[PDB]
Amino acid sequence: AGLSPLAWLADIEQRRRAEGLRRELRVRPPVAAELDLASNDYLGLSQHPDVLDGGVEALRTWGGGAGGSRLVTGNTELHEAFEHQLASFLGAESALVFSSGYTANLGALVALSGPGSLIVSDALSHASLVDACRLSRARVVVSPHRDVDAVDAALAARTEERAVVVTESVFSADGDLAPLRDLHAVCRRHGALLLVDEAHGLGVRGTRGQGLLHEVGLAGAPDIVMTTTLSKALGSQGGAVLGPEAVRAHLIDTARSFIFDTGLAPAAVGAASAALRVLDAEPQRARAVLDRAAELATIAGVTEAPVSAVVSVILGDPEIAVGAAAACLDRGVRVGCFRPPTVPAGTSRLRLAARASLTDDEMALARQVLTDVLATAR
Amino acid sequence: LSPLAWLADIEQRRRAEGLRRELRVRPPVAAELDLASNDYLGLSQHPDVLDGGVEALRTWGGGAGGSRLVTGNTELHEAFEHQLASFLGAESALVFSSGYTANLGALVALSGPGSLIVSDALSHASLVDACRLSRARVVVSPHRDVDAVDAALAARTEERAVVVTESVFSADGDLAPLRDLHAVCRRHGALLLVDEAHGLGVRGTRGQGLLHEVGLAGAPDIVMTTTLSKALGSQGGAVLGPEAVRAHLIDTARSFIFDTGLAPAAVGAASAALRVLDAEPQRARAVLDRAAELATIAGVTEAPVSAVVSVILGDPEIAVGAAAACLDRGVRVGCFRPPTVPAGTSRLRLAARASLTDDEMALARQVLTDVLATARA
Repeated sequence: AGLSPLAWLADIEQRRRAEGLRRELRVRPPVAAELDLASNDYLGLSQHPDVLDGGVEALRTWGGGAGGSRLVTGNTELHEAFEHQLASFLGAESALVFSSGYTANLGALVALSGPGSLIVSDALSHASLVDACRLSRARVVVSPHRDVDAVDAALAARTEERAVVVTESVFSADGDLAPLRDLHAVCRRHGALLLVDEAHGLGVRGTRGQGLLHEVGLAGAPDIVMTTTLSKALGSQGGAVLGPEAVRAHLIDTARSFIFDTGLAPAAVGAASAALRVLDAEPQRARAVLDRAAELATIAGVTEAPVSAVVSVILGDPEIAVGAAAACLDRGVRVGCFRPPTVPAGTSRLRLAARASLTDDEMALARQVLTDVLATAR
Repeated sequence: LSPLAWLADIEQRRRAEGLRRELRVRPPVAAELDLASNDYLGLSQHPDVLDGGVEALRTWGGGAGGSRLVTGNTELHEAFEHQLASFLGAESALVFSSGYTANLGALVALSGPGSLIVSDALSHASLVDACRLSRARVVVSPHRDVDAVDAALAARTEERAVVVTESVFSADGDLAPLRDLHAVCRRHGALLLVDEAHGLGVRGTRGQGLLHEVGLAGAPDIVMTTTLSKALGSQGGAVLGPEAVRAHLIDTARSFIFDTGLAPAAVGAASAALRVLDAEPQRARAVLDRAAELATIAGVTEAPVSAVVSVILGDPEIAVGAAAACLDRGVRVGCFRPPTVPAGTSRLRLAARASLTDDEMALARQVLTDVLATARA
């Protein structure tokens, strides 16, 4: 009877189901029956033939895994060729790929802050960045959403020499845009570093999909470090940290989620290298995902044009919000559903994620389904 | 200029002390005999493993497309999880993007505030990071000290307690006293969490891990973590245990929910490797044999219990020189110095692989005998 030490998991499940928060998995078949407006495969590249070719060619050339840490034997010519390709596309001096976006965020923020330093964090930050702040062992100040003045005051009063301001370029919570130039003006005045996660800007912002930093003209600044994922626009798996040449050499030397991980599979690096090749050659994809989002905003009754791929549809009640998500699926459309604790109380919503590859008949099914489901929920 | 100019001062201090890491670049045709990778079964470049990855890539695409809690959970993910749990003798399995996020997700989600973690002093970095993230009260126990764990559990004020250890420790390659530890957890009502990244494919008569080997597979009070990137030649992590544990991690583990979920190519690769190991249990026995063979070469007196042989040189610069003299003669070996290993214990690491041939061993015998006899004069 080793029942006691795991019996508390049952009480947590009762309480989670009591508040209607218990998350479960659905299982997706290879040929999907239902239109997907819930993934973050923004450019449709996960199943593009070129992307299939890149992963397979890497896989046959290099194997199924890196074989070990990049600090021992896992660093291939493929890894460094992609790092050059990504950095050049993004306008950065250097790039370093991690096994995932989550470990890229842990690795970058922890190694550039650390004990005795200050981190200024946005209150709506992605969980990967909140965990990083906990792991850095730095002193952490959390500012109101996109409150540049709050950032200014926190930096001006710090006794710590080194400070990192952390933010998303395109926020995963709401899809709004970070005030990158203002935030950066505050950092340089205070000698602080600016860390920017462009997981939702890459492939989406910029006229050629190069991210919000590039778009606002901050790409390559000596005091800006960028993180991104390879699993959204670039259709693959992995994380990446980008910035000055010294940052890469620092992460190799001290970032714990880089040294003591096995490092990104070749097939994922090959896949993402092809996907970046397609984006570079078909930059209209970054514009189509923004266009489809706008149509999704109009459909959903959102009056202001979306600046990012994902549309938020504030239903305002959790059971109503979940109810709408379930009715869409039954009608052939898989949509995203955020309820507390993900969003504040009373702001339960659907997320409609645009993809560059959406066709006109698929949008008419989105018009048909979302209109009917939302008009009932309304 | 200001906020990153401090990195140059860190580069000066690190390089002056000879600890500065750099990344070397590997060609598709390796130039050297490789004794530093943890591809224990040689399955990363195996034809079936390559096929399983290519087939997963063509059927499903290059990535999962999102977190498994939204649209990334494929039939392939859940088929490999069933395949793995059956092989391991566990009730359930859940695969992560890496062994590192598996360790964060399982330990943090099963401890949390108001709980107690008893951690082994030689714990892997992914385990150290988890304790920092759990916000539990963390007691670090002396290495494999069952009595200290018992006393720590006996005096605690927290109702829920997790004793965390690796089955095969990454530091030294020794084995955890799992049967003794589990009796103590049972006496005090604690959960036993075991990271089997270096036991999978290595311990057990069929490579099923140390937990399986000692007869503790499937226990209601044992949670297991492992990686898919060592023996199974791929990418990913996995947490295994009772069904309620999988359901809990899906519901609360942040490094599961808010990561994108393992690429199909990695799952297909790993499912193919698990098939070859299942069909070739001799691959597990062979890595211990090759390790023993490497131990005799190196002058190590006790037979290895894991794949990687430690060769203690007690001098940092000597260890660095020995690895360089090995590399220059065509052999890649591991090189560890403080603060990575304890002070006074700078060493080489020689990782055995099931796919090592007797001719590669003859080159290791000649080069290691020559370098080591020079380094221990």
